[PDB]
Amino acid sequence: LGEDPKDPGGYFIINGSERVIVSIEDLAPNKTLVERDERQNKVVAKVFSYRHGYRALITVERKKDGILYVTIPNVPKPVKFVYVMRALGLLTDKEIVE
Amino acid sequence: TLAQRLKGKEGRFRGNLSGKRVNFSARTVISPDPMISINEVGVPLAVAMELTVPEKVTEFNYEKLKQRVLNGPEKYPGANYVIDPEGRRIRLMESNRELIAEKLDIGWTVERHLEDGDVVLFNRQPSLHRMSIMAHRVRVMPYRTFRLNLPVCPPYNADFDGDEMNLHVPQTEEAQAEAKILMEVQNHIISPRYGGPLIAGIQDHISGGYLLTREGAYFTRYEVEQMLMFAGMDVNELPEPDKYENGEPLWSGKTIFSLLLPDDLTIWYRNKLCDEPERCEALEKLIEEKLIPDPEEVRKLAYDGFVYIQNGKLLSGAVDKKAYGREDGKLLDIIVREYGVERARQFLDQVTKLTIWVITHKGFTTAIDDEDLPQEAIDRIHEIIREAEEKVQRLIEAYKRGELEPLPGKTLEETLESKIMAVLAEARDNAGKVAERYLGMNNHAVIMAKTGARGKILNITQMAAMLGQQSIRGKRLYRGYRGRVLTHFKPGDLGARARGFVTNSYKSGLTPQEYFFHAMGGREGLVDTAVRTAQSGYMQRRLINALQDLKVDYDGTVRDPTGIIVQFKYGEDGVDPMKSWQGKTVDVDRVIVRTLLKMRGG
Amino acid sequence: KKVIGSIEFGILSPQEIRKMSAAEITVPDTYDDDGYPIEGGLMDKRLGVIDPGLRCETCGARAGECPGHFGHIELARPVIHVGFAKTIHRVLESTCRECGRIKLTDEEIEEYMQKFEVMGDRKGAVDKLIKEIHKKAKERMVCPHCGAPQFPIKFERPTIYWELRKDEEGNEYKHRMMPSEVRDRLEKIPDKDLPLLGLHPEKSRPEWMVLTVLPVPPVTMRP
Amino acid sequence: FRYTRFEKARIIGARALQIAMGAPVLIDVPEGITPLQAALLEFEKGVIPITVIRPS
Amino acid sequence: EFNIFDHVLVPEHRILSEEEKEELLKKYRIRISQLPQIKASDPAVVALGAKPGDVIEIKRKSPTAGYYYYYRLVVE
Amino acid sequence: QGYLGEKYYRHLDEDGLIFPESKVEGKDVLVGRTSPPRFIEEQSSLGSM
Amino acid sequence: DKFASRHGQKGVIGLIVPQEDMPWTESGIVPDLIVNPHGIPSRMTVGQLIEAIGGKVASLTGRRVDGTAFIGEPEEKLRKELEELGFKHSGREIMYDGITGRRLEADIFIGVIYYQRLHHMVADKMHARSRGPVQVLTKQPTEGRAREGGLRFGEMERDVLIGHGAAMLLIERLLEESDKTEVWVCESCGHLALEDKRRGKVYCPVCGEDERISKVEMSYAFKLLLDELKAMVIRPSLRLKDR
Amino acid sequence: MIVPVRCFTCGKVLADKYYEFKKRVEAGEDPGKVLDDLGVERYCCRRTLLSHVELIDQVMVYKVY
Amino acid sequence: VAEKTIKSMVSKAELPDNIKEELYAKLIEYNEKYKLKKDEIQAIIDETVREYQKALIEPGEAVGTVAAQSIGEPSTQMTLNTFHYAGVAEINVTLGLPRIIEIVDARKNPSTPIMTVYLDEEHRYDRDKALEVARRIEGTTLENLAREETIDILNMEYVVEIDPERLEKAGLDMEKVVRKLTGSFKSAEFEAEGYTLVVRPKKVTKLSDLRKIAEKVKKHRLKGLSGVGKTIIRKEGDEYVIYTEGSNFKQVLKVPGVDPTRTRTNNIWEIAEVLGIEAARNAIIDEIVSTMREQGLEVDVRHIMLVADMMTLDGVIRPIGRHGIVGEKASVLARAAFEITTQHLFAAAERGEVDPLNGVVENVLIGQPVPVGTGIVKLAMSLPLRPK
Amino acid sequence: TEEHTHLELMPAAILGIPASLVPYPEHNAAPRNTYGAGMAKQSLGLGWANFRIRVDTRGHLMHYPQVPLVNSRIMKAVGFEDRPAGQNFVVAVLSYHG
Amino acid sequence: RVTSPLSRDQPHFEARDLHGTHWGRICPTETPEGPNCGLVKNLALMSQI
Ligand SMILES: [Mg+2]
Ligand SMILES: [Zn+2]
Ligand SMILES: [Zn+2]
Ligand SMILES: [Zn+2]
Ligand SMILES: [Zn+2]
Repeated sequence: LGEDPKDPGGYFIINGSERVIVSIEDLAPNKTLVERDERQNKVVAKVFSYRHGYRALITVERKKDGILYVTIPNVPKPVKFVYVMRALGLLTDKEIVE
Repeated sequence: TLAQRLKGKEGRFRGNLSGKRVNFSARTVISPDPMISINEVGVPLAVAMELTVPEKVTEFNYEKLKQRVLNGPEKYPGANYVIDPEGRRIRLMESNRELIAEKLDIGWTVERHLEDGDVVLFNRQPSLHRMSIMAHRVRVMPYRTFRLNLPVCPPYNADFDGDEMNLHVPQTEEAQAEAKILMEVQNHIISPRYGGPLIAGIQDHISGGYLLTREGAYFTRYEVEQMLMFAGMDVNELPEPDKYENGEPLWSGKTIFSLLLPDDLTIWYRNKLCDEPERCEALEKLIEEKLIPDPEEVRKLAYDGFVYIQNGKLLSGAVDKKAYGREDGKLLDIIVREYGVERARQFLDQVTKLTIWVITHKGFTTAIDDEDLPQEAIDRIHEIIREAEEKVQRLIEAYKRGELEPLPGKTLEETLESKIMAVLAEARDNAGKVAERYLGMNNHAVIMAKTGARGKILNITQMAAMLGQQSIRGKRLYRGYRGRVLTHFKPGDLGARARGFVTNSYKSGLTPQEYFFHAMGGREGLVDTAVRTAQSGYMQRRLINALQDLKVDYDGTVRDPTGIIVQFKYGEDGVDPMKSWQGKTVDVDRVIVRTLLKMRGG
Repeated sequence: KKVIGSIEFGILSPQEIRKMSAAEITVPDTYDDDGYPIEGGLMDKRLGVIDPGLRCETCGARAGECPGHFGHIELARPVIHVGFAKTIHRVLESTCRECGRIKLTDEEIEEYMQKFEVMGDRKGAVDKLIKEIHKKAKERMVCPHCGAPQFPIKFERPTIYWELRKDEEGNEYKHRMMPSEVRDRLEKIPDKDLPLLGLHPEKSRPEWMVLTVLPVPPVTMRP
Repeated sequence: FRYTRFEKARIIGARALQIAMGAPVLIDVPEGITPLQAALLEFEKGVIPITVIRPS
Repeated sequence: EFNIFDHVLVPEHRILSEEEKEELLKKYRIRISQLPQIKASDPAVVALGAKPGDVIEIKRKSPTAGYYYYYRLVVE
Repeated sequence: QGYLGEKYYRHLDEDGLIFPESKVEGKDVLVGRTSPPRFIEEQSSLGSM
Repeated sequence: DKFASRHGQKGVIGLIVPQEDMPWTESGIVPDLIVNPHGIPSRMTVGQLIEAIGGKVASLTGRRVDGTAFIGEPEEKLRKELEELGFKHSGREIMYDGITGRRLEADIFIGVIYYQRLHHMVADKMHARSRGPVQVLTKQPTEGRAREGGLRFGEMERDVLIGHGAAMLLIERLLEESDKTEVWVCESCGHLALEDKRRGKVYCPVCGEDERISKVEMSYAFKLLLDELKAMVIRPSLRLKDR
Repeated sequence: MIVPVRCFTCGKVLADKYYEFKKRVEAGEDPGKVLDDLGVERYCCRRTLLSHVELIDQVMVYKVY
Repeated sequence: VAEKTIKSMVSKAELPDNIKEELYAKLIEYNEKYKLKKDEIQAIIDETVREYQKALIEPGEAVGTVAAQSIGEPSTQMTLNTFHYAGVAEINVTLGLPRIIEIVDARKNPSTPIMTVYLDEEHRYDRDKALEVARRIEGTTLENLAREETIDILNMEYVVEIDPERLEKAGLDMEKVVRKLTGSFKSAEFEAEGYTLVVRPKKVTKLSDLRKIAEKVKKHRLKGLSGVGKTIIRKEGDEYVIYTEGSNFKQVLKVPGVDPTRTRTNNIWEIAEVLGIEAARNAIIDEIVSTMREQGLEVDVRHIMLVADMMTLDGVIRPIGRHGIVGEKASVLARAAFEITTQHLFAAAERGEVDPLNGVVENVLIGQPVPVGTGIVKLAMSLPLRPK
Repeated sequence: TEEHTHLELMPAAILGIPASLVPYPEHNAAPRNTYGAGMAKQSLGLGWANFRIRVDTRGHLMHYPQVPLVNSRIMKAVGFEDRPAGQNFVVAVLSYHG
Repeated sequence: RVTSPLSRDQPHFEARDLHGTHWGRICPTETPEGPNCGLVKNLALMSQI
């Protein structure tokens, strides 16, 4: 067929110029991370999450007054935790406990 | 749009207005030759016929340029474009030149190829300091590389592993005499950053010059006569007087070196090879009290580490990197401040070819046995590495049972790491002293290290001994798994062998934890080359563009563009830093001794 | 064979844009299409040559040695220039409306005439002097010549302007400022107030900052 | 009254441009020489006509 | 008890006289505004008799000339 | 119009292809291509008709 | 033509010396690549020197020496197989120079090193440009050899000529090899004039003068710098001066 | 890429003594004695018999002008 | 031959030579005693005047360009050094290339201040009296006199822990434990092992807000003067130096025992407010000199004294880029090609502004010879011009 | 001993595919290997048998390639000793005329 | 090859190092020089995905 057997293969021939995908290294989807301490504020915990496309940072930070920020993707404006955590699915303070 | 057309790191102040693309240039690779003078350059013969100067025939080159236009643009003395006084250029290529080689009508302007003598420039492109553009003096040789004399390669900061240098001819007759008078190589032999010489000797020129002035360098009659013809100089039949006829009528090594110096030098200084300061002292003591002794009797108590020249005759010494060199050499230094400049371009042109002759026909190989230590010296090393690891294992036990002995500044975790590295350092320095003491100064691997030409005394004892510890920006190696760097070590361990410390040479083989520890320390060196270069480039643009306005007026005053006086009597008046000596001024001390000697000696 | 001595900057008057320009462009069309690139508008309506056709504004002028020429657009609505907008805001909140004064006492008129010639050399020292004039004119609401005619509070961030005016007793409605309302106010400032700011009465009129006529760049700058 | 290095490189530059545009040469002849090198030889014998102005 | 002087960093200042202003001005052919302007703050000038609009001479030392003068002005 | 030159076409055959093993050098052509008019009526710059 | 080892000793062919002038050895050996001795105990490349003996042992014995990492052929077994095949234990041999011919009083090291040629060859680097095709918009040269263009002279190269003192050369390089244009400019308006051929007479639009008008000689990139400031509402009043 | 008909340092022909060499090394005989049995004396002749590829078989079969 | 003969031969000759030169030349001639007599004395002075006359700067030089290149070349070869220095006192003072940027750009903050403290003539040799000076300089709060916090049950709310040796090895004076009541709020009094148990026995004003007292007296304790960082003592030149941390000048100089006249500092903006501008001239000069010598490679101090005497040009020190000397007074076109911001800056001088000439970036922009270098000389020549 | 949990295979395969071309790579320095493993990716050499019937934009071919002498045992079992790249010179170490 | 998505120019001193998990998966030596110098890295010769 006009080849040599030592060629390993693994490359497309789109348009007549042999093109290869080079593997991009992710940062472990659907995990959770415990970020380090004492660069400007207290400890934070950043994460990534994507399904069918769009990926976004969803962090739960806290600085030295007990704000406990939560980050939203769209329209950033960092929101307090007990604003979001009450408004999401739980109303009773006993339910936040459990 | 307009704001992106005006600006944007390549807009129309820096990209196209104050920096433009040019004409009449070339760019190729470089390759050495130490046979041309210090201020010449090779030009390939293809590039020489595609760059042209304008010539404007007056009255006394009219016989020359009749021949340059009769010859066509093929044979190397030739022309390309002739110009009438109207302005209509006439290309020469097509089918006849005899009808253009008629009455040539004084006033025309002919463009001919470069010849031996036309001033060019040169460039390296990263253009850091003031001196990386320097007008050379074209010489034409057939191949495809720019050639370049070996001593002129610390200004350009180049080497010869396929780099790229670009020349560009200047054309108009006012812009050409500025290049020849103000920018030639010999005006730039000393540097304005520290005064010391910059264009000087390199790798072979130093370690060849040590083999000429060793005690025991006796050349025969044929070897003297051959090398004086090869190093340029022209002397008649006076190599005299055949100093040791015991075997055969053969000379010494000092008197072949004492033909290059002018006739009334007087210098005495101490250099790097001094291993016994007492036998220099004695020589010095006689000199200071009895200013002019006799060169025969007392002076044959000499050493090989005290240079002493009088009346252009080196009685006692040994030439190393204190007489040339990219850093301070005070024998090229005292020859540019006393005997013009044009003398010191032919001192450095005759030294260079004399020194490479003797290093060629005497051999300077370096095989594998030069790094070798005998058995009893190796067991001296291994008892050092054993007890130094045991001292580390004891100091961990003091921290583990609560016998902290703390330092005031650091915390207990940080005191432990502090103390350990000092022990490890000392261990590697103590074993470096063992090897240095043993192997003699007679192999061709310490000759390159004592004098100094691409060597240290670190990497010849980092090749038959330890390699020390292996750190990364001051910390000891800690990145890895949860409490263990590699997965071959029991966790919870702070021992020397288990946290980045190699113990084998580059001859006795690295085992795979030590080799993998060495790649960690090696990648830290390669990142900091490409990072640090980009920060210095932007930091230079601030300082040039803030300070490029300042001149020096005739009454000695540095002034801004608004007329506000910035500094009276330039630079704490008033001596040029290119010609001051080591911060100071007129140098009375050397002057007194020099003038007295000449007068008294006569 | 002269040389340039000095370059003096300023602002183009809209009167001078018409006299400099050779044509008005009214045809929103470039080529239409793939043949005969000639219009009565943006291409060579005696405006500039890029082709090998000798038709120019009566001056021959083939593409070698042809300076391009400027066109103009009679904009139907007044238009704020972008670069001045931070500094138009410095003018509007520091002037007494409907008359044209400066909201200062007679002491500072006679003092700051005299302070100009004392600091008449250095650039950095007179640049701080023009900020404090903006400071003192802000915190006043009573002018000596109009009896405090209900000064509104100006606004910015980024480009759209407003005012905080009261109508019945204390309302805080955000009346949007019109660009036609601004340029009518700027013409009422007399020329004597321009030395009190950093302006010049022959080279930089403030009412010329609002683009009533937009000039068109030449053909030789648009290949 | 010794010249500096900036004035010596301008006097040569102006004299090499006159020597190409006419301006008959002194005894400088032999056999072929570029007009810049004619200005160096005339400057060696100290017969330059051009003098400097010293602003003070 | 100490002052700003008697220190290895601060060179000593002194305020000139009326006849010395024109004598300094004709040697250097300058105008009075073309001099580098101490502010009326910064305690070196305040313990002397600082008047704005005056020339003040300093006597600083350099290790490569000896002693070296450097004239300045006073602006508020 | 747009002739590159002459005596650069000494290596082409009739149809426009270089017959192999010929010392092509410099700016010698490889395939002789004719293009079609390309807007006979766009400019009419006094001689293009 | 750049050669290199696989240890990292890159370099360029110095010259091309004939076979007759070669320092040769007390056998039929005439070396090819005479490497500089000042680079081995400065760059710490001891693997060069083990491989150079390992070529001489494995060429006389017959079998290609295994040389893999960490489990390969050891150091001491080579220098004994060389010592029993007829040569000195460290490579060193007696060598005669080819120009004059006498034993060099040292014992010159010699081996077999596998080099490899690289494609930074000189015929893909060398180019010269006298005067080529330029940009349409600026009349400046192009970029790349595939579009026939030269070098570019940044802001570094302007400052390395002011450090010398060159003011004549700095003009001649940057503008004479560029666009120069002659422009008619009015006097009392400061704005540019407008010529009009077929009817001679030149006139400044702004205030309509007839003869009081002059000529200013300036670059074209400065003339385009005026127009990008002229499109924006800035007026560049020129107030020219005699020489 | 057929064997070079000279050496590269020592001018001496070798291509006549390669196909006789290789047919006697695929019987198990040691090459240290085979190259000595022929006329190969130095080790500049011998580094270019003992390391070669003779890859002419693969390229030839493809058949294209 | 004697003193008078030389001194008055140098005094007469003096006028072309310099003042520094005079002292130097005399003190060596007199010193040398194998002595030369009369005629060679005149030969030495008439040779010394020729080298001074040879080594003056040529008028027209381009000082400002060769200052910026010879200070910006060694920053590319500005590699790492021995971060494992074998000292104790000086610790983590940001060695290297980021120091050179921090001294050129003004930057009010600068990281790692280390102020050198010298001792006077009565606290010079005394070992233990040097310790009590370090007591007075250091200063400690209550939060760093602990190691962690364990909560109590009801009202004690806090506890102090390991270790107590910060008051028995340095001597931070247990009499100050009694002193704690100074202007405080509640101030309970219970000292068993010398540490004060602080109860807060009240109500609705204080309910559970422990955190607001953590910024008051619990943190407001100042057990010693000059409320700044840590102190280390080194032996240098038979005097003890106290290389402390931080920078609190006008408080530190008013301490009984520090020699006030010699304490140099690693901060820039504070030495201008306290010691004056011309002291901050020498702060910039002496600091770049100490960085170059640590890396082996030398730069001449004519280039440093051109930058430092240009960065203090208007009585307050300026930065070098985009807010300082380039952004300060020049031609208005000179500010166009630097600080790519230009619609901020080029449209600012669109209003009422002229621009003459006489930069270096302008004459290159328009096609004129620049003023530096060879475009500074002016020729003149008459015209019979006979060949002869 | 009776303490371990696994056992390595051959450890001469830590490094990559163009870093297993350098013979004795445990004796050299570390930055010299990085240049050495960056030039096995650039040498000339006969790589494939189908260089004749192929249209690639620029190719190279070296007339007499040679299988190296002393090398790793990995490069026999990847194929490099069947399509090799480079020749075997015979060097000497001495300083010639400059 | 195994590349890593970051910025090529700004320094990442903690993302251009050589970590203990790279043993036997990523080659310690192969890294092209330039501004990258440790953002493109090659798989080892004994690994599996
Ligand atoms: Mg290079
Ligand atoms: Zn026109
Ligand atoms: Zn009013
Ligand atoms: Zn007019
Ligand atoms: Zn051979």
